[PDB]
Amino acid sequence: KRVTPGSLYKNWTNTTHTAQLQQTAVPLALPIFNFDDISKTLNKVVSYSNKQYKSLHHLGSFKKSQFNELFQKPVCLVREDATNSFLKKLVSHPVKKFIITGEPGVGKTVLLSQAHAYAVDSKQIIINISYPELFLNGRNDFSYDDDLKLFIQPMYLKKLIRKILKANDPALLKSIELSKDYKFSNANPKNASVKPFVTLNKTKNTVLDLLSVMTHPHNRGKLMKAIIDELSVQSKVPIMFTVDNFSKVLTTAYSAYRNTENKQIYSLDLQMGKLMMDIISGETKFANGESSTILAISGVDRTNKTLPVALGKIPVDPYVTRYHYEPKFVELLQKGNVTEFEVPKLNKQEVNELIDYYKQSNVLLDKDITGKKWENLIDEKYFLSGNGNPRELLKSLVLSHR
Amino acid sequence: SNNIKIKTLDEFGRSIAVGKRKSSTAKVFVVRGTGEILVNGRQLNDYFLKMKDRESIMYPLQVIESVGKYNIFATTSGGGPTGQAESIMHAIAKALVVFNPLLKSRLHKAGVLTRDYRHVERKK
Amino acid sequence: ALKSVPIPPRKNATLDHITNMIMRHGKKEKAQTILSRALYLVYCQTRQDP
Amino acid sequence: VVHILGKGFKGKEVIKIALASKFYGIGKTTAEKICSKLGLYPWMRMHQLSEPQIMSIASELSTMTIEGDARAIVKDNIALKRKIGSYSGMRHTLHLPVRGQHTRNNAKTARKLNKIDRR
RNA sequence: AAACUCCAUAUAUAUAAUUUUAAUUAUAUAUAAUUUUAUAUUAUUUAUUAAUAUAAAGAAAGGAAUUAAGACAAAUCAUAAUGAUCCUUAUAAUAUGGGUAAUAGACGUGCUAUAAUAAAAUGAUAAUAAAAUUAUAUAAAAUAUAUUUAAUUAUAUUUAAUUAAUAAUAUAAAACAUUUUAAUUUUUAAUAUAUUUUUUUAUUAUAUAUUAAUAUGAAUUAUAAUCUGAAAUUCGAUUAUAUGAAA
Ligand SMILES: Nc1ncnc2c1ncn2[C@@H]1O[C@H](COP(=O)(O)OP(=O)(O)OP(=O)(O)O)[C@@H](O)[C@H]1O
Ligand SMILES: [K+]
Ligand SMILES: [K+]
Ligand SMILES: [K+]
Ligand SMILES: [K+]
Ligand SMILES: [K+]
Ligand SMILES: [K+]
Ligand SMILES: [K+]
Ligand SMILES: [K+]
Ligand SMILES: [K+]
Ligand SMILES: [Mg+2]
Ligand SMILES: [Mg+2]
Ligand SMILES: [Mg+2]
Ligand SMILES: [Mg+2]
Ligand SMILES: [Mg+2]
Ligand SMILES: [Mg+2]
Ligand SMILES: [Mg+2]
Ligand SMILES: [Mg+2]
Ligand SMILES: [Mg+2]
Repeated sequence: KRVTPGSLYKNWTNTTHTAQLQQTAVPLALPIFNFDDISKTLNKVVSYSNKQYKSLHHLGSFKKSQFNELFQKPVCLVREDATNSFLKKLVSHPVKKFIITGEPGVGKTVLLSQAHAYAVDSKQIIINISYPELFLNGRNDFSYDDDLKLFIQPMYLKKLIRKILKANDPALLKSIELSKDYKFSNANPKNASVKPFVTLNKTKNTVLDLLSVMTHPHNRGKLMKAIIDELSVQSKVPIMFTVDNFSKVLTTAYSAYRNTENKQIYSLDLQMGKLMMDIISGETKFANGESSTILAISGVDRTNKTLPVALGKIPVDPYVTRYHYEPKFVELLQKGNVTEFEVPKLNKQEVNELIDYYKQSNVLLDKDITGKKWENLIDEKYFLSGNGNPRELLKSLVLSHR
Repeated sequence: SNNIKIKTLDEFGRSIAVGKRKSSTAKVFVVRGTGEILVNGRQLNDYFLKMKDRESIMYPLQVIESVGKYNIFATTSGGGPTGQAESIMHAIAKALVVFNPLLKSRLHKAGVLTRDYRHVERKK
Repeated sequence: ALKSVPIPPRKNATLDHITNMIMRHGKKEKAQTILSRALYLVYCQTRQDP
Repeated sequence: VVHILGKGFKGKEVIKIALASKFYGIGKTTAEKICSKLGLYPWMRMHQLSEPQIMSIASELSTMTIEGDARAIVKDNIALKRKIGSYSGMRHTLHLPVRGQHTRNNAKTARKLNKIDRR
């Protein structure tokens, strides 16, 4: 075939994401991220711990187009105005419902990854929805459940449930004994033809057993409702529910799915949409008081009046067409008392630290190291990045060969 | 007599110059600062998507090695991204001469004080 | 201080020549993106200055 | 290969696109309605379909005017033009453009396809 | 003749009670370059010089028009006008319909296309223009239908503002970002797996044909509806569903 086992056949964005190009990167020894000792890592570039990397890879915290392949493992600058400020509010605020905003490429996803790293350290169960477009684009199966009166998506739910199991500590999941008895249809290819159903008795089985139930696609919606109910009734372990690229949900009210009348299906008629908005609105209350809900927008999505109105940044305009203003989402967001945290741009001292790390990583071109004064480089790269934009900073250093 | 009056900083320490390229025009306000730039009230990376356009704006400050010594408030209208970015470049160079008239020769030698005359020509 | 500093170069002559040879229809931004992305892939496999 | 009403389809083909490609009388809008009616998700592919679902597509396709029936309607409308002696009917008989196109040049496609027994 | 000019460009003054706002502008007048100077080198008719570089000053880099002679007895009697010659119940005048749109071959000039350095979607506190047009008008917003939550596109209903640096035609487009893309088993799916998770790896299924026409291409054609007009048959434009040729 034209494609060999190691040939780079994908496009550039997928090749950089998937071609394992970090293997040639130089190993550097950086401090480890620990919010309990932030005083020693504030305003310094840190790597994550081995326990944090395993969890964040299973959650989808690291994404393509983040120049992660430049370094052995993804790294983050512990910032005072973004990382330390946000994590302190998360530990102190009583509501603990946040939506992270800011200009495209400002570092909203990295901040969410730092909140996931904090949760891993602080013995919390993280439920992350990295790419909500996957359950709204109409590229996986859907089915209507009569008992739930919702459109369930078995293919997507199978992937999501495994992520919740592989990304979270088994010990935490095992601690949560079940509160009710559950029965599902057995799809385990070993005893499916011997045991018609698999029963999970209360006080004996745990939420770890519930996350390992192999059921038929038509009964997988009832398995997702049990998992969420069990995690929302227990008060032992805090639950951190996160959704990256939440702007996609706010701006795509109607999924690509069509019902039997060729009518597009409202996103809140999908179980994923209903479940997501039940946790955000407060309908699904978590017994533990350290449970949080951190949402993040993305600049790849279109903008409209939905989010600004929900956040109180602009007045409500009733004559705005529904395609640019969804009043039902505004009601849900304001019922949950979601608060905004705008990620600030980098200051010149933070740019200095990042460029000093890049120099030690050997990612800087020879035109920025030889014959150029260090102070000139920092001033030039702070100007060419829009006065702080981390993504424009990296592009000016590694993706500007002019 | 002559028609030239010495240029001086205004009441707020700002040097105001105008520049033109193609159909674009730019009026910049240069003051001593720390390298903050605003284009039509928007961040530089927002208004100008092309890094080559951003590099053109920075070039006059790079010639006098004063990229982190001034705050620029640039207002531009007409033409496209290239005309506006280079019109701002031309206007910053003309506004920097007030802060130190001894650097005019270096600015002229770099070519940032020369108004680019090229414009769309109706075919003849 | 400036009298002994050479005026910084506006552009790289070689890269500008290569870019214009790639470019067609005046789409310089696409041409610069292709070259920059290609040179980024060279660095990530050789770990030297592309 | 998935066979629906004789037509053969490669497994990877998207159902809504394949139906509007191999079946005469079914276009993009009509194909989407068939998939919506049968509960097939927008970008489902042929290899995913089960035999019960393949039979459901054939049933819905057999309750529509497609293939011969649709082609016969066009052949009978063209024949009626010739029967009444209208100017348009003569153009179909002479293998000439029927919609006002000039014939001093071009008119090659009308010469190959315009006919009373139009394909 | 060239120049002197005019335009563009740079600058100055004047004008605007800076809500006709673009003062980053408008348009009147004036100034500026056919640039200037210093030094070294190489040539010279060697001097008070050219070619060169170097340094300095400068915003300075582009255009138009600008008339005399002759030729092809080159085009035009179909823009209008003249002589000669011919018609004068017709070679003049009016009306209805038809033709100028015919179709074997050939030629000129264009448009669209034959896919991945390129096509398609989407981008609302709305990325970024210029030059024009509107009293024999330009038509906003809204509503209704196609038609679906909405948007988009088309038309209808209604006719706001403006006869204009004011309102309208009109939120420029490409760009850029995301998604998608046949040929392509380079895919997709089912299980398991991962410290690549929008993803990796493993095992199964995912077609056959195939130098070839697809989810490229949009010719041809069916049906329905709409726009202008008194009238759309020969012979107009647009939309929807279906058709989907050559390349
Ligand atoms: N604190 C940080 N330390 C190091 N790199 C950072 C930091 N914050 C952001 N970056 C880098 O900046 C770029 C953009 O980061 P990120 O993807 O988090 O931005 P974003 O605002 O979420 O982007 P989008 O709007 O596309 O969703 C990446 O290359 C990322 O690695
Ligand atoms: K068809
Ligand atoms: K004709
Ligand atoms: K021809
Ligand atoms: K004004
Ligand atoms: K006629
Ligand atoms: K194409
Ligand atoms: K415009
Ligand atoms: K074809
Ligand atoms: K007609
Ligand atoms: Mg992000
Ligand atoms: Mg003749
Ligand atoms: Mg003619
Ligand atoms: Mg705009
Ligand atoms: Mg309107
Ligand atoms: Mg726009
Ligand atoms: Mg576009
Ligand atoms: Mg097509
Ligand atoms: Mg062929």
